[PDB]
Formats: sequence, structure tokens, C-alpha cells
Amino acid sequence: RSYQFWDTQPVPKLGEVVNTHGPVEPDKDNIRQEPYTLPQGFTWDALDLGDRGVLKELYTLLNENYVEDDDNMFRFDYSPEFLLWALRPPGWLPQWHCGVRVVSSRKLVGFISAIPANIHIYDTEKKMVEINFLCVHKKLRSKRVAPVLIREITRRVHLEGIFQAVYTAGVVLPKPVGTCRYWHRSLNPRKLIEVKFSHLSRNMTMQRTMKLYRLPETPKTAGLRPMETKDIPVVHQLLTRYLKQFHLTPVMSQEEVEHWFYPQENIIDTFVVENANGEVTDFLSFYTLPSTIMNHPTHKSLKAAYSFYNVHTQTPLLDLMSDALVLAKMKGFDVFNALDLMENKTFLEKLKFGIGDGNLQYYLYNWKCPSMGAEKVGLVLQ
Ligand SMILES: CCCCCCCCCCCCCC(=O)SCCNC(=O)CCNC(=O)[C@H](O)C(C)(C)COP(=O)(O)OP(=O)(O)OC[C@H]1O[C@@H](n2cnc3c(N)ncnc32)[C@H](O)[C@@H]1OP(=O)(O)O
Ligand SMILES: Cc1nn(C)c(C)c1CCOc1cc(F)ccc1-c1ccc2n[nH]c(CN(C)C)c2c1
Ligand SMILES: [Mg+2]
Repeated sequence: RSYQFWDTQPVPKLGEVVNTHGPVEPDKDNIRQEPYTLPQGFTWDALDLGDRGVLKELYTLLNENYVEDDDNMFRFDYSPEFLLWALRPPGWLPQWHCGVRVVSSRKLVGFISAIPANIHIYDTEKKMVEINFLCVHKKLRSKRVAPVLIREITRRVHLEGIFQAVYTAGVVLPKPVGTCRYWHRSLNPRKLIEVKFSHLSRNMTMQRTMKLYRLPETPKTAGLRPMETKDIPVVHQLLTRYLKQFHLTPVMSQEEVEHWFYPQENIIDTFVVENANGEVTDFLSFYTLPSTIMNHPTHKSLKAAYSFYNVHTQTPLLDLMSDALVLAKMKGFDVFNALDLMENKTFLEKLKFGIGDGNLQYYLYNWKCPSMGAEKVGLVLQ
């Protein structure tokens, strides 16, 4: 079609053949000082997420108005402490927690965020931001408020000297650098079929389906244990080495590996394999993100775990992923979710995952390069 806003932006056109690598336009050496204008009656407010009352306003905005699945049955329900993990990693800036309030009532009705990240894209490493948590209240939809939040976070990032971004979305925009399908692995099929996340096969009874997805009570790989503070350097080494094989990846410092992987109950889990010699040789990780089961009288919340970064050097990836499913089931999850990026297609079908119904598209702002297969994408955003 045409894209009234995105056709104005430094991104390649949909259908554009890209053979080159580099910025769409130059670094700016004068940047707009004034904020963009919202519609009348709304104002900007930078949200101090260290204030418990303001963090709870953001939690309510997203709980009521954030991403739903393609059937409008489940809505993400990020916890307040999860939002602090995703929004205050090393190098976060207060002006990059960008809220929109109704002037009279003060109600929070919009948000968008940026966090810094060093990104490796083919043969270039650049300091970028990751854009996430763009949300407009349901009563304000389709009034072109989202382009104002996108231009305003772009301005605030340009003031800090950054001219590229990475972001994901379930919608097609000019122009995906990679396209990933999500898959799911049932852990509690009775509840998944009750809430109609899943359906009972015409060729399987409930008994048989419970048996098909049943898992061992403890993981198979010897020496698996939670990551501890003494493991931060070796997790950093393992991840850095492992990610070199992909074409779009983060470059994390040792402090960022501590932030993104050190376990926090009900937010992030990381388990390392420590061999007979005391050496850590592998790790698996997954984050906790429930979904509200919209308008349902009985079960209110779907407990979902999401595959994060999984690094294998001595344990087969298939066994590490089996370990992850066992652990998730022990921790009371209903479903484990994963995308088809990195080496994930080597295990999805073998471990009984089923393919979902939509795409998570990956995008770069102000960076032209060839698109890549899902197997070459090595970056996961919450
Ligand atoms: C150098 C620094 C650069 C930094 C910035 C880099 C770019 C960052 C970009 C943002 C990365 C976000 C990453 C995440 O957080 S992905 C998660 C996005 N959030 C949700 O899906 C939550 C539920 N939905 C909503 O809250 C609203 O429907 C949103 C806010 C998504 C759109 O609000 P609304 O439905 O009321 O629409 P509008 O009338 O105001 O605006 C319509 C225009 O908006 C374009 N649109 C729709 N959805 C998206 C989307 N997910 N990314 C980018 N553009 C989007 C659309 O094609 C149209 O443009 P054009 O077709 O006319 O051209
Ligand atoms: C369950 C369920 N609850 N909901 C609300 C959806 C979209 C599902 C389907 C599974 O979706 C997934 C399953 C995966 F294994 C990985 C990712 C997603 C997914 C899909 C669309 C998204 N849009 N914004 C984000 C947030 N962030 C990455 C920018 C999304 C995350
Ligand atoms: Mg709008």
C-alpha cells in the first residue's frame, strides 16, 4: 500500500532491493530542541519508574492496552518488577521513558521507550537503541498518536548522538530485516484447551494429549544448576563466542550480562551446566511473561515462559531445550514459547512445539542492509 508516516522515514521501502550496507541518511549535527506537539488536551511526561505509584500507572496502562494475540483472546501482562528489568538496564536514561498524560485528569494514556544497546549487524558494530513498549490507550486508537510518540523518542535519542535503532513488531512496516515465526510447547494441556489457547485434536483423546506432552519430573543433563554471581564472566564469554555465527546480535558488556541473565524469581531464569571438572560449558535462559485471558470467567491468567538465549558447547541443544521445558513445567508454567530464530528450528518439531499464527518482524531504523533468514537473527527483545 502507501505508509503515510513510514514513507517519510529513513528506512528502505517495502520491495526495495538492498545490496549495500550503511545509513539511510547522515548523522545530524543540529537536532530539533522542542518536543513534537500532541493533540489538544494531552501532554508529555517522563515517567520515573523508581516511583512505585508511577510504575504502577505504567503497569495498568500496559495491562489494559498492550499487545493482544491475533484472535483478541490474550493480552500481555508484564509485571511491575519485570518492567523495571526491561526498562532500567545499564545506561537507561530518564528522558527515554516517554509517557503521554491527559492534562486535566493526569490519566496515563500513551508510552514509548528506548534503552541503549550495542548491535552487531553483518560486519558493523554500532551503538543503537532498542525501541519497545509503544502503547496508545484503546480509546485513543487510530488518531495518529503513534507517529508522534515515534518522532518524539527519535528526537530524544538523536540528542544523545545515536542515529540507528532496532525494534520488533507483529505488523509489516517498511522494511523487515528478518521475519520470525513464533511456536508454542504445551506444558499444561488441560488448562490450554479450557481457555482455548489450544484445541483438542479430533484424532486424540484428552488422555492421549496429556500423555503426549508429559515431561520428566527433573531435568536430564548432569550438573545443571541456577546461574550464580561467580558464573557472570563465563556466561559472558560463552554468549559472546556463540553469537558470532549470527548476523544481527547484541554485544553485551559483563555488566549487561549480569543484568540480563542473573536470576530474578518470576522475571528471568538462567541455568548453567557445570561439568565433572567444575567448568561451565552451556546455559539456557527464559523469561516470565503471563497473558491476561480476556473476559474469561474462570481462569484469569496464562503462565507463559519465553525462550531467551540458549548457548551450547558440550550439551546438545536438543537436550538443553528439553531441560528448559522440564524446568518451566516444574515452576508452574502452562506453555513455553519460542521463535524460529538462531538454531531454534533444529529442535522445535522434535520437542513437540506447534507453530503459531503470526510473525514477529525485526527492523532497523536508518540502516540499509540485505535481509536475512530467521536462522541468522540472534537478538531477542522482551
Ligand atoms: C535513531 C532513533 C530512532 C528511534 C525510533 C525507531 C522506530 C521505532 C518504531 C516503533 C517500534 C515499536 C516497537 C513496539 O513496541 S512493538 C509493540 C507495539 N504495541 C502494541 O501493539 C500495543 C497495542 N497497540 C497499540 O497500542 C497501538 O495500536 C499502536 C501504538 C501500536 C499503534 O497506534 P494506533 O493503532 O492508534 O495507530 P495510529 O493511528 O496512532 O498510527 C498509525 C501509524 O502507526 C503505524 N504503526 C502501527 N503499529 C506500529 C508499530 N507496532 N510500530 C511502528 N509503527 C506502527 C502504522 O503502520 C501507521 O503508520 P503509517 O502506516 O501511516 O505509515
Ligand atoms: C500468548 C500470547 N500472548 N500474546 C499477547 C501474544 C501476542 C501471544 C502469542 C505469542 O507471541 C510471541 C511468542 C514468542 F515466542 C515470542 C514473541 C511473541 C510476540 C508476538 C508479537 C509481539 N508484539 N510485541 C511483542 C513484544 N516485544 C517482543 C516487542 C510481541 C511478542
Ligand atoms: Mg492514535
